[PDB]
Amino acid sequence: AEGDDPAKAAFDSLQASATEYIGYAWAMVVVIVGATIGIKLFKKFTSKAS
Amino acid sequence: AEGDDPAKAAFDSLQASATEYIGYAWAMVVVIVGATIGIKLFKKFTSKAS
Amino acid sequence: AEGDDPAKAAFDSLQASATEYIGYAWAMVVVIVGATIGIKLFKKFTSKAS
Amino acid sequence: AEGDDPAKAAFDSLQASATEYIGYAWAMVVVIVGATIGIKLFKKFTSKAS
Amino acid sequence: AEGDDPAKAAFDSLQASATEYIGYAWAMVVVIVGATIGIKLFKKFTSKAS
Amino acid sequence: AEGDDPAKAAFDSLQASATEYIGYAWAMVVVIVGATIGIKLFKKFTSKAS
Amino acid sequence: AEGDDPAKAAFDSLQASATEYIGYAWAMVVVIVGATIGIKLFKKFTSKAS
Amino acid sequence: AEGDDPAKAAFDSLQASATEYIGYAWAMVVVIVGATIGIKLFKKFTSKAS
Amino acid sequence: AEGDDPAKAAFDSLQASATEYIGYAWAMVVVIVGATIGIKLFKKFTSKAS
Amino acid sequence: AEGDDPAKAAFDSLQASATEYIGYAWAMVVVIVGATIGIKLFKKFTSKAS
Amino acid sequence: AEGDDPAKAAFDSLQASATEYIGYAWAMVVVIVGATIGIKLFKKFTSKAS
Amino acid sequence: AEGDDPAKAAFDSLQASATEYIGYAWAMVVVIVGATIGIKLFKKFTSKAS
Amino acid sequence: AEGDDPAKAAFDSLQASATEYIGYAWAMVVVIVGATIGIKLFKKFTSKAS
Amino acid sequence: AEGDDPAKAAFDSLQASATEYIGYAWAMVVVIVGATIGIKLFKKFTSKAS
Amino acid sequence: AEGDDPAKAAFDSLQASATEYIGYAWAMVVVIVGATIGIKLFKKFTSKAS
Repeated sequence: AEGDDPAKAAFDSLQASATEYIGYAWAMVVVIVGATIGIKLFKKFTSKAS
Repeated sequence: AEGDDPAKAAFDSLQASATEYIGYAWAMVVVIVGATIGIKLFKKFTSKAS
Repeated sequence: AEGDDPAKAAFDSLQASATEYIGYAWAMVVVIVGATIGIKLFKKFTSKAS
Repeated sequence: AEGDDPAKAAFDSLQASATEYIGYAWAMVVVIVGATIGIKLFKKFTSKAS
Repeated sequence: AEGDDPAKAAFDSLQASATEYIGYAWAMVVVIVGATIGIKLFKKFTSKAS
Repeated sequence: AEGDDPAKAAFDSLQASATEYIGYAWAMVVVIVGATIGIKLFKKFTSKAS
Repeated sequence: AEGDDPAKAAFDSLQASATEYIGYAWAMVVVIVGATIGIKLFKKFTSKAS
Repeated sequence: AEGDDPAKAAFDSLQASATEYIGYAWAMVVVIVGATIGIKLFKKFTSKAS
Repeated sequence: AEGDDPAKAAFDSLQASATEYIGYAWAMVVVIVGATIGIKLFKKFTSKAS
Repeated sequence: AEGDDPAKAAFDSLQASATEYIGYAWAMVVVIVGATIGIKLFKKFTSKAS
Repeated sequence: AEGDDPAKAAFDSLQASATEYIGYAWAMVVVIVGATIGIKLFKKFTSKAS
Repeated sequence: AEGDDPAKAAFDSLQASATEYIGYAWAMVVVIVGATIGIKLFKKFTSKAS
Repeated sequence: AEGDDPAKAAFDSLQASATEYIGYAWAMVVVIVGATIGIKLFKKFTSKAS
Repeated sequence: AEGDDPAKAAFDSLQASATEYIGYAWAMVVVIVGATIGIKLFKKFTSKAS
Repeated sequence: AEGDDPAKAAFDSLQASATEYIGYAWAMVVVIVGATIGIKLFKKFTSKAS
């Protein structure tokens, strides 16, 4: 009871932190995927010309 | 008999505590996996564009 | 003979007690392992997405 | 014998749980694959036009 | 001789028990692997569409 | 009776002390585990990029 | 009481130290992950060319 | 001389007994390892599917 | 010598078992690959029509 | 000198035994790897068809 | 304090080293990617001819 | 009082000595860990190539 | 003081030895990684052909 | 010094062995890649006909 | 003086003996590690095929 309470809260904190890192992962991939959509679009143009 | 009873109960308490920590583990991984599903989804979009 | 009989019985009692504690160990690990099976399952899902 | 019986049952429970998670994995992939079939179909149309 | 005989038998019992737990491990993995074969199959379909 | 009472109390004190040290152990591991969650998160990002 | 106080403080010191080492771990992985993001980016370019 | 002879033989007996227990250890681990080879094999199949 | 002989044989048995599982892996992949050859053949027909 | 000689030889024996077990490990992995080469070959065929 | 200082510096050194290895990774991939850009360019020419 | 003073000082000396040995432990591990960082880096390169 | 000096030097020797073994680890991995770079290069060629 | 010398040599031997296995890996991949070049060549012919 | 001299020499002898046993430990591990390098090499081949 008493010992594990501070630990439980510590875990809540760690989990939230984990959520922040995760948000950043989502954004990073946002950039990578933005890149893939645009470049793939250039190839699309190549096709229109062809 | 008499000596081990308080010990048995103490063990019940410890086991329940263990159950709490375990619930938190399940949630943490819930976040991590949520992250993996979404990011993997971004890659999926890359494929659609390709 | 006579002296060691009460002792033999006392030992039987202690052994049974030991059996109780042992049952609790089995259960505790039941929870820990349940946790490992489920979380490992989340990772499994990550793989399916990947 | 006696000690391992509760453990055996606990394991049966854990295995069934595992089966539930697994059903969910199958469904998740059902959605992902549904997505791949439809999008790939759009590309198919591109071909018909070409 | 005399002392170690009950011990030898006890060990035989423990070993058999161990065999039961082991059978359950084999089954658990049966489910996990069944899952992997089916999901991997969904991905296979994605490929056929592609 | 009379002799063991001061001893019983002394033991209560020692046990409480033990509880303090234990709280500190919980915290220490809080830091170590926080570290493991974050670093493991970095690896997670590596995967998203991959 | 009296004996465990110097010990409690010593433990506080050790925990803080542990926090320093941990900061360094975070940075090290910062470099490793930076590396993974950039190299994975090179592969990305390979794809654009392909 | 005379006193230690019965003791020497007793020791020979004990050593042989020890050899029996040891044979059982070898077998137990035979089962555990058999389990590890088969389960690891299931994972291998997962890979073939992947 | 004497102790390791039963172990050596046990290992021979385990290895053979491993060979069985392996045969099954080969077959499973036989089905998967049969599938890939036929479906890829359908695409081939699409090409003939095109 | 005198006491450790029988021990030295015993150790030589144990080391050789260890060498036998090791040979078996090499073979086991021979089978596992044979499996991986062949199955990976099936995938290779899938590629040729694709 | 005193003990962990030499350790902290040692860690700084190790981290820098890690940075060197990392620079080399970046270069290696520079060559691999240069290769992919040029070869992919040859394929591009094939297309122009087609 | 009088008897324990030389003893107290002797203990101070022993503690300092202990501190020296400890510094060496920190360094030893510095080398081992340096090794792990570099080798793990080689594996990292393997990944970049892959 | 006097007793721990020979010990300190012995430790210096052991640490240096450790450094030698470590150099060998670095080289071993040099070979393994050389292998990975070349083989991965073969796969690269497969891609150029494809 | 004296103890680690036989060990150093043993390590040299192991490293060389490792080099042999590695040569075989290079060859294996030689066959696989030869296969990919030829088959990819067949596809090339398909193109010439088309 | 006089009594401890035979004892000092006896200790020298024991220490040397200890050195022999130690050499054997180094060799044993030589075999175990040789095994690990080769088997790990087989896995490496699996990767090349993959």
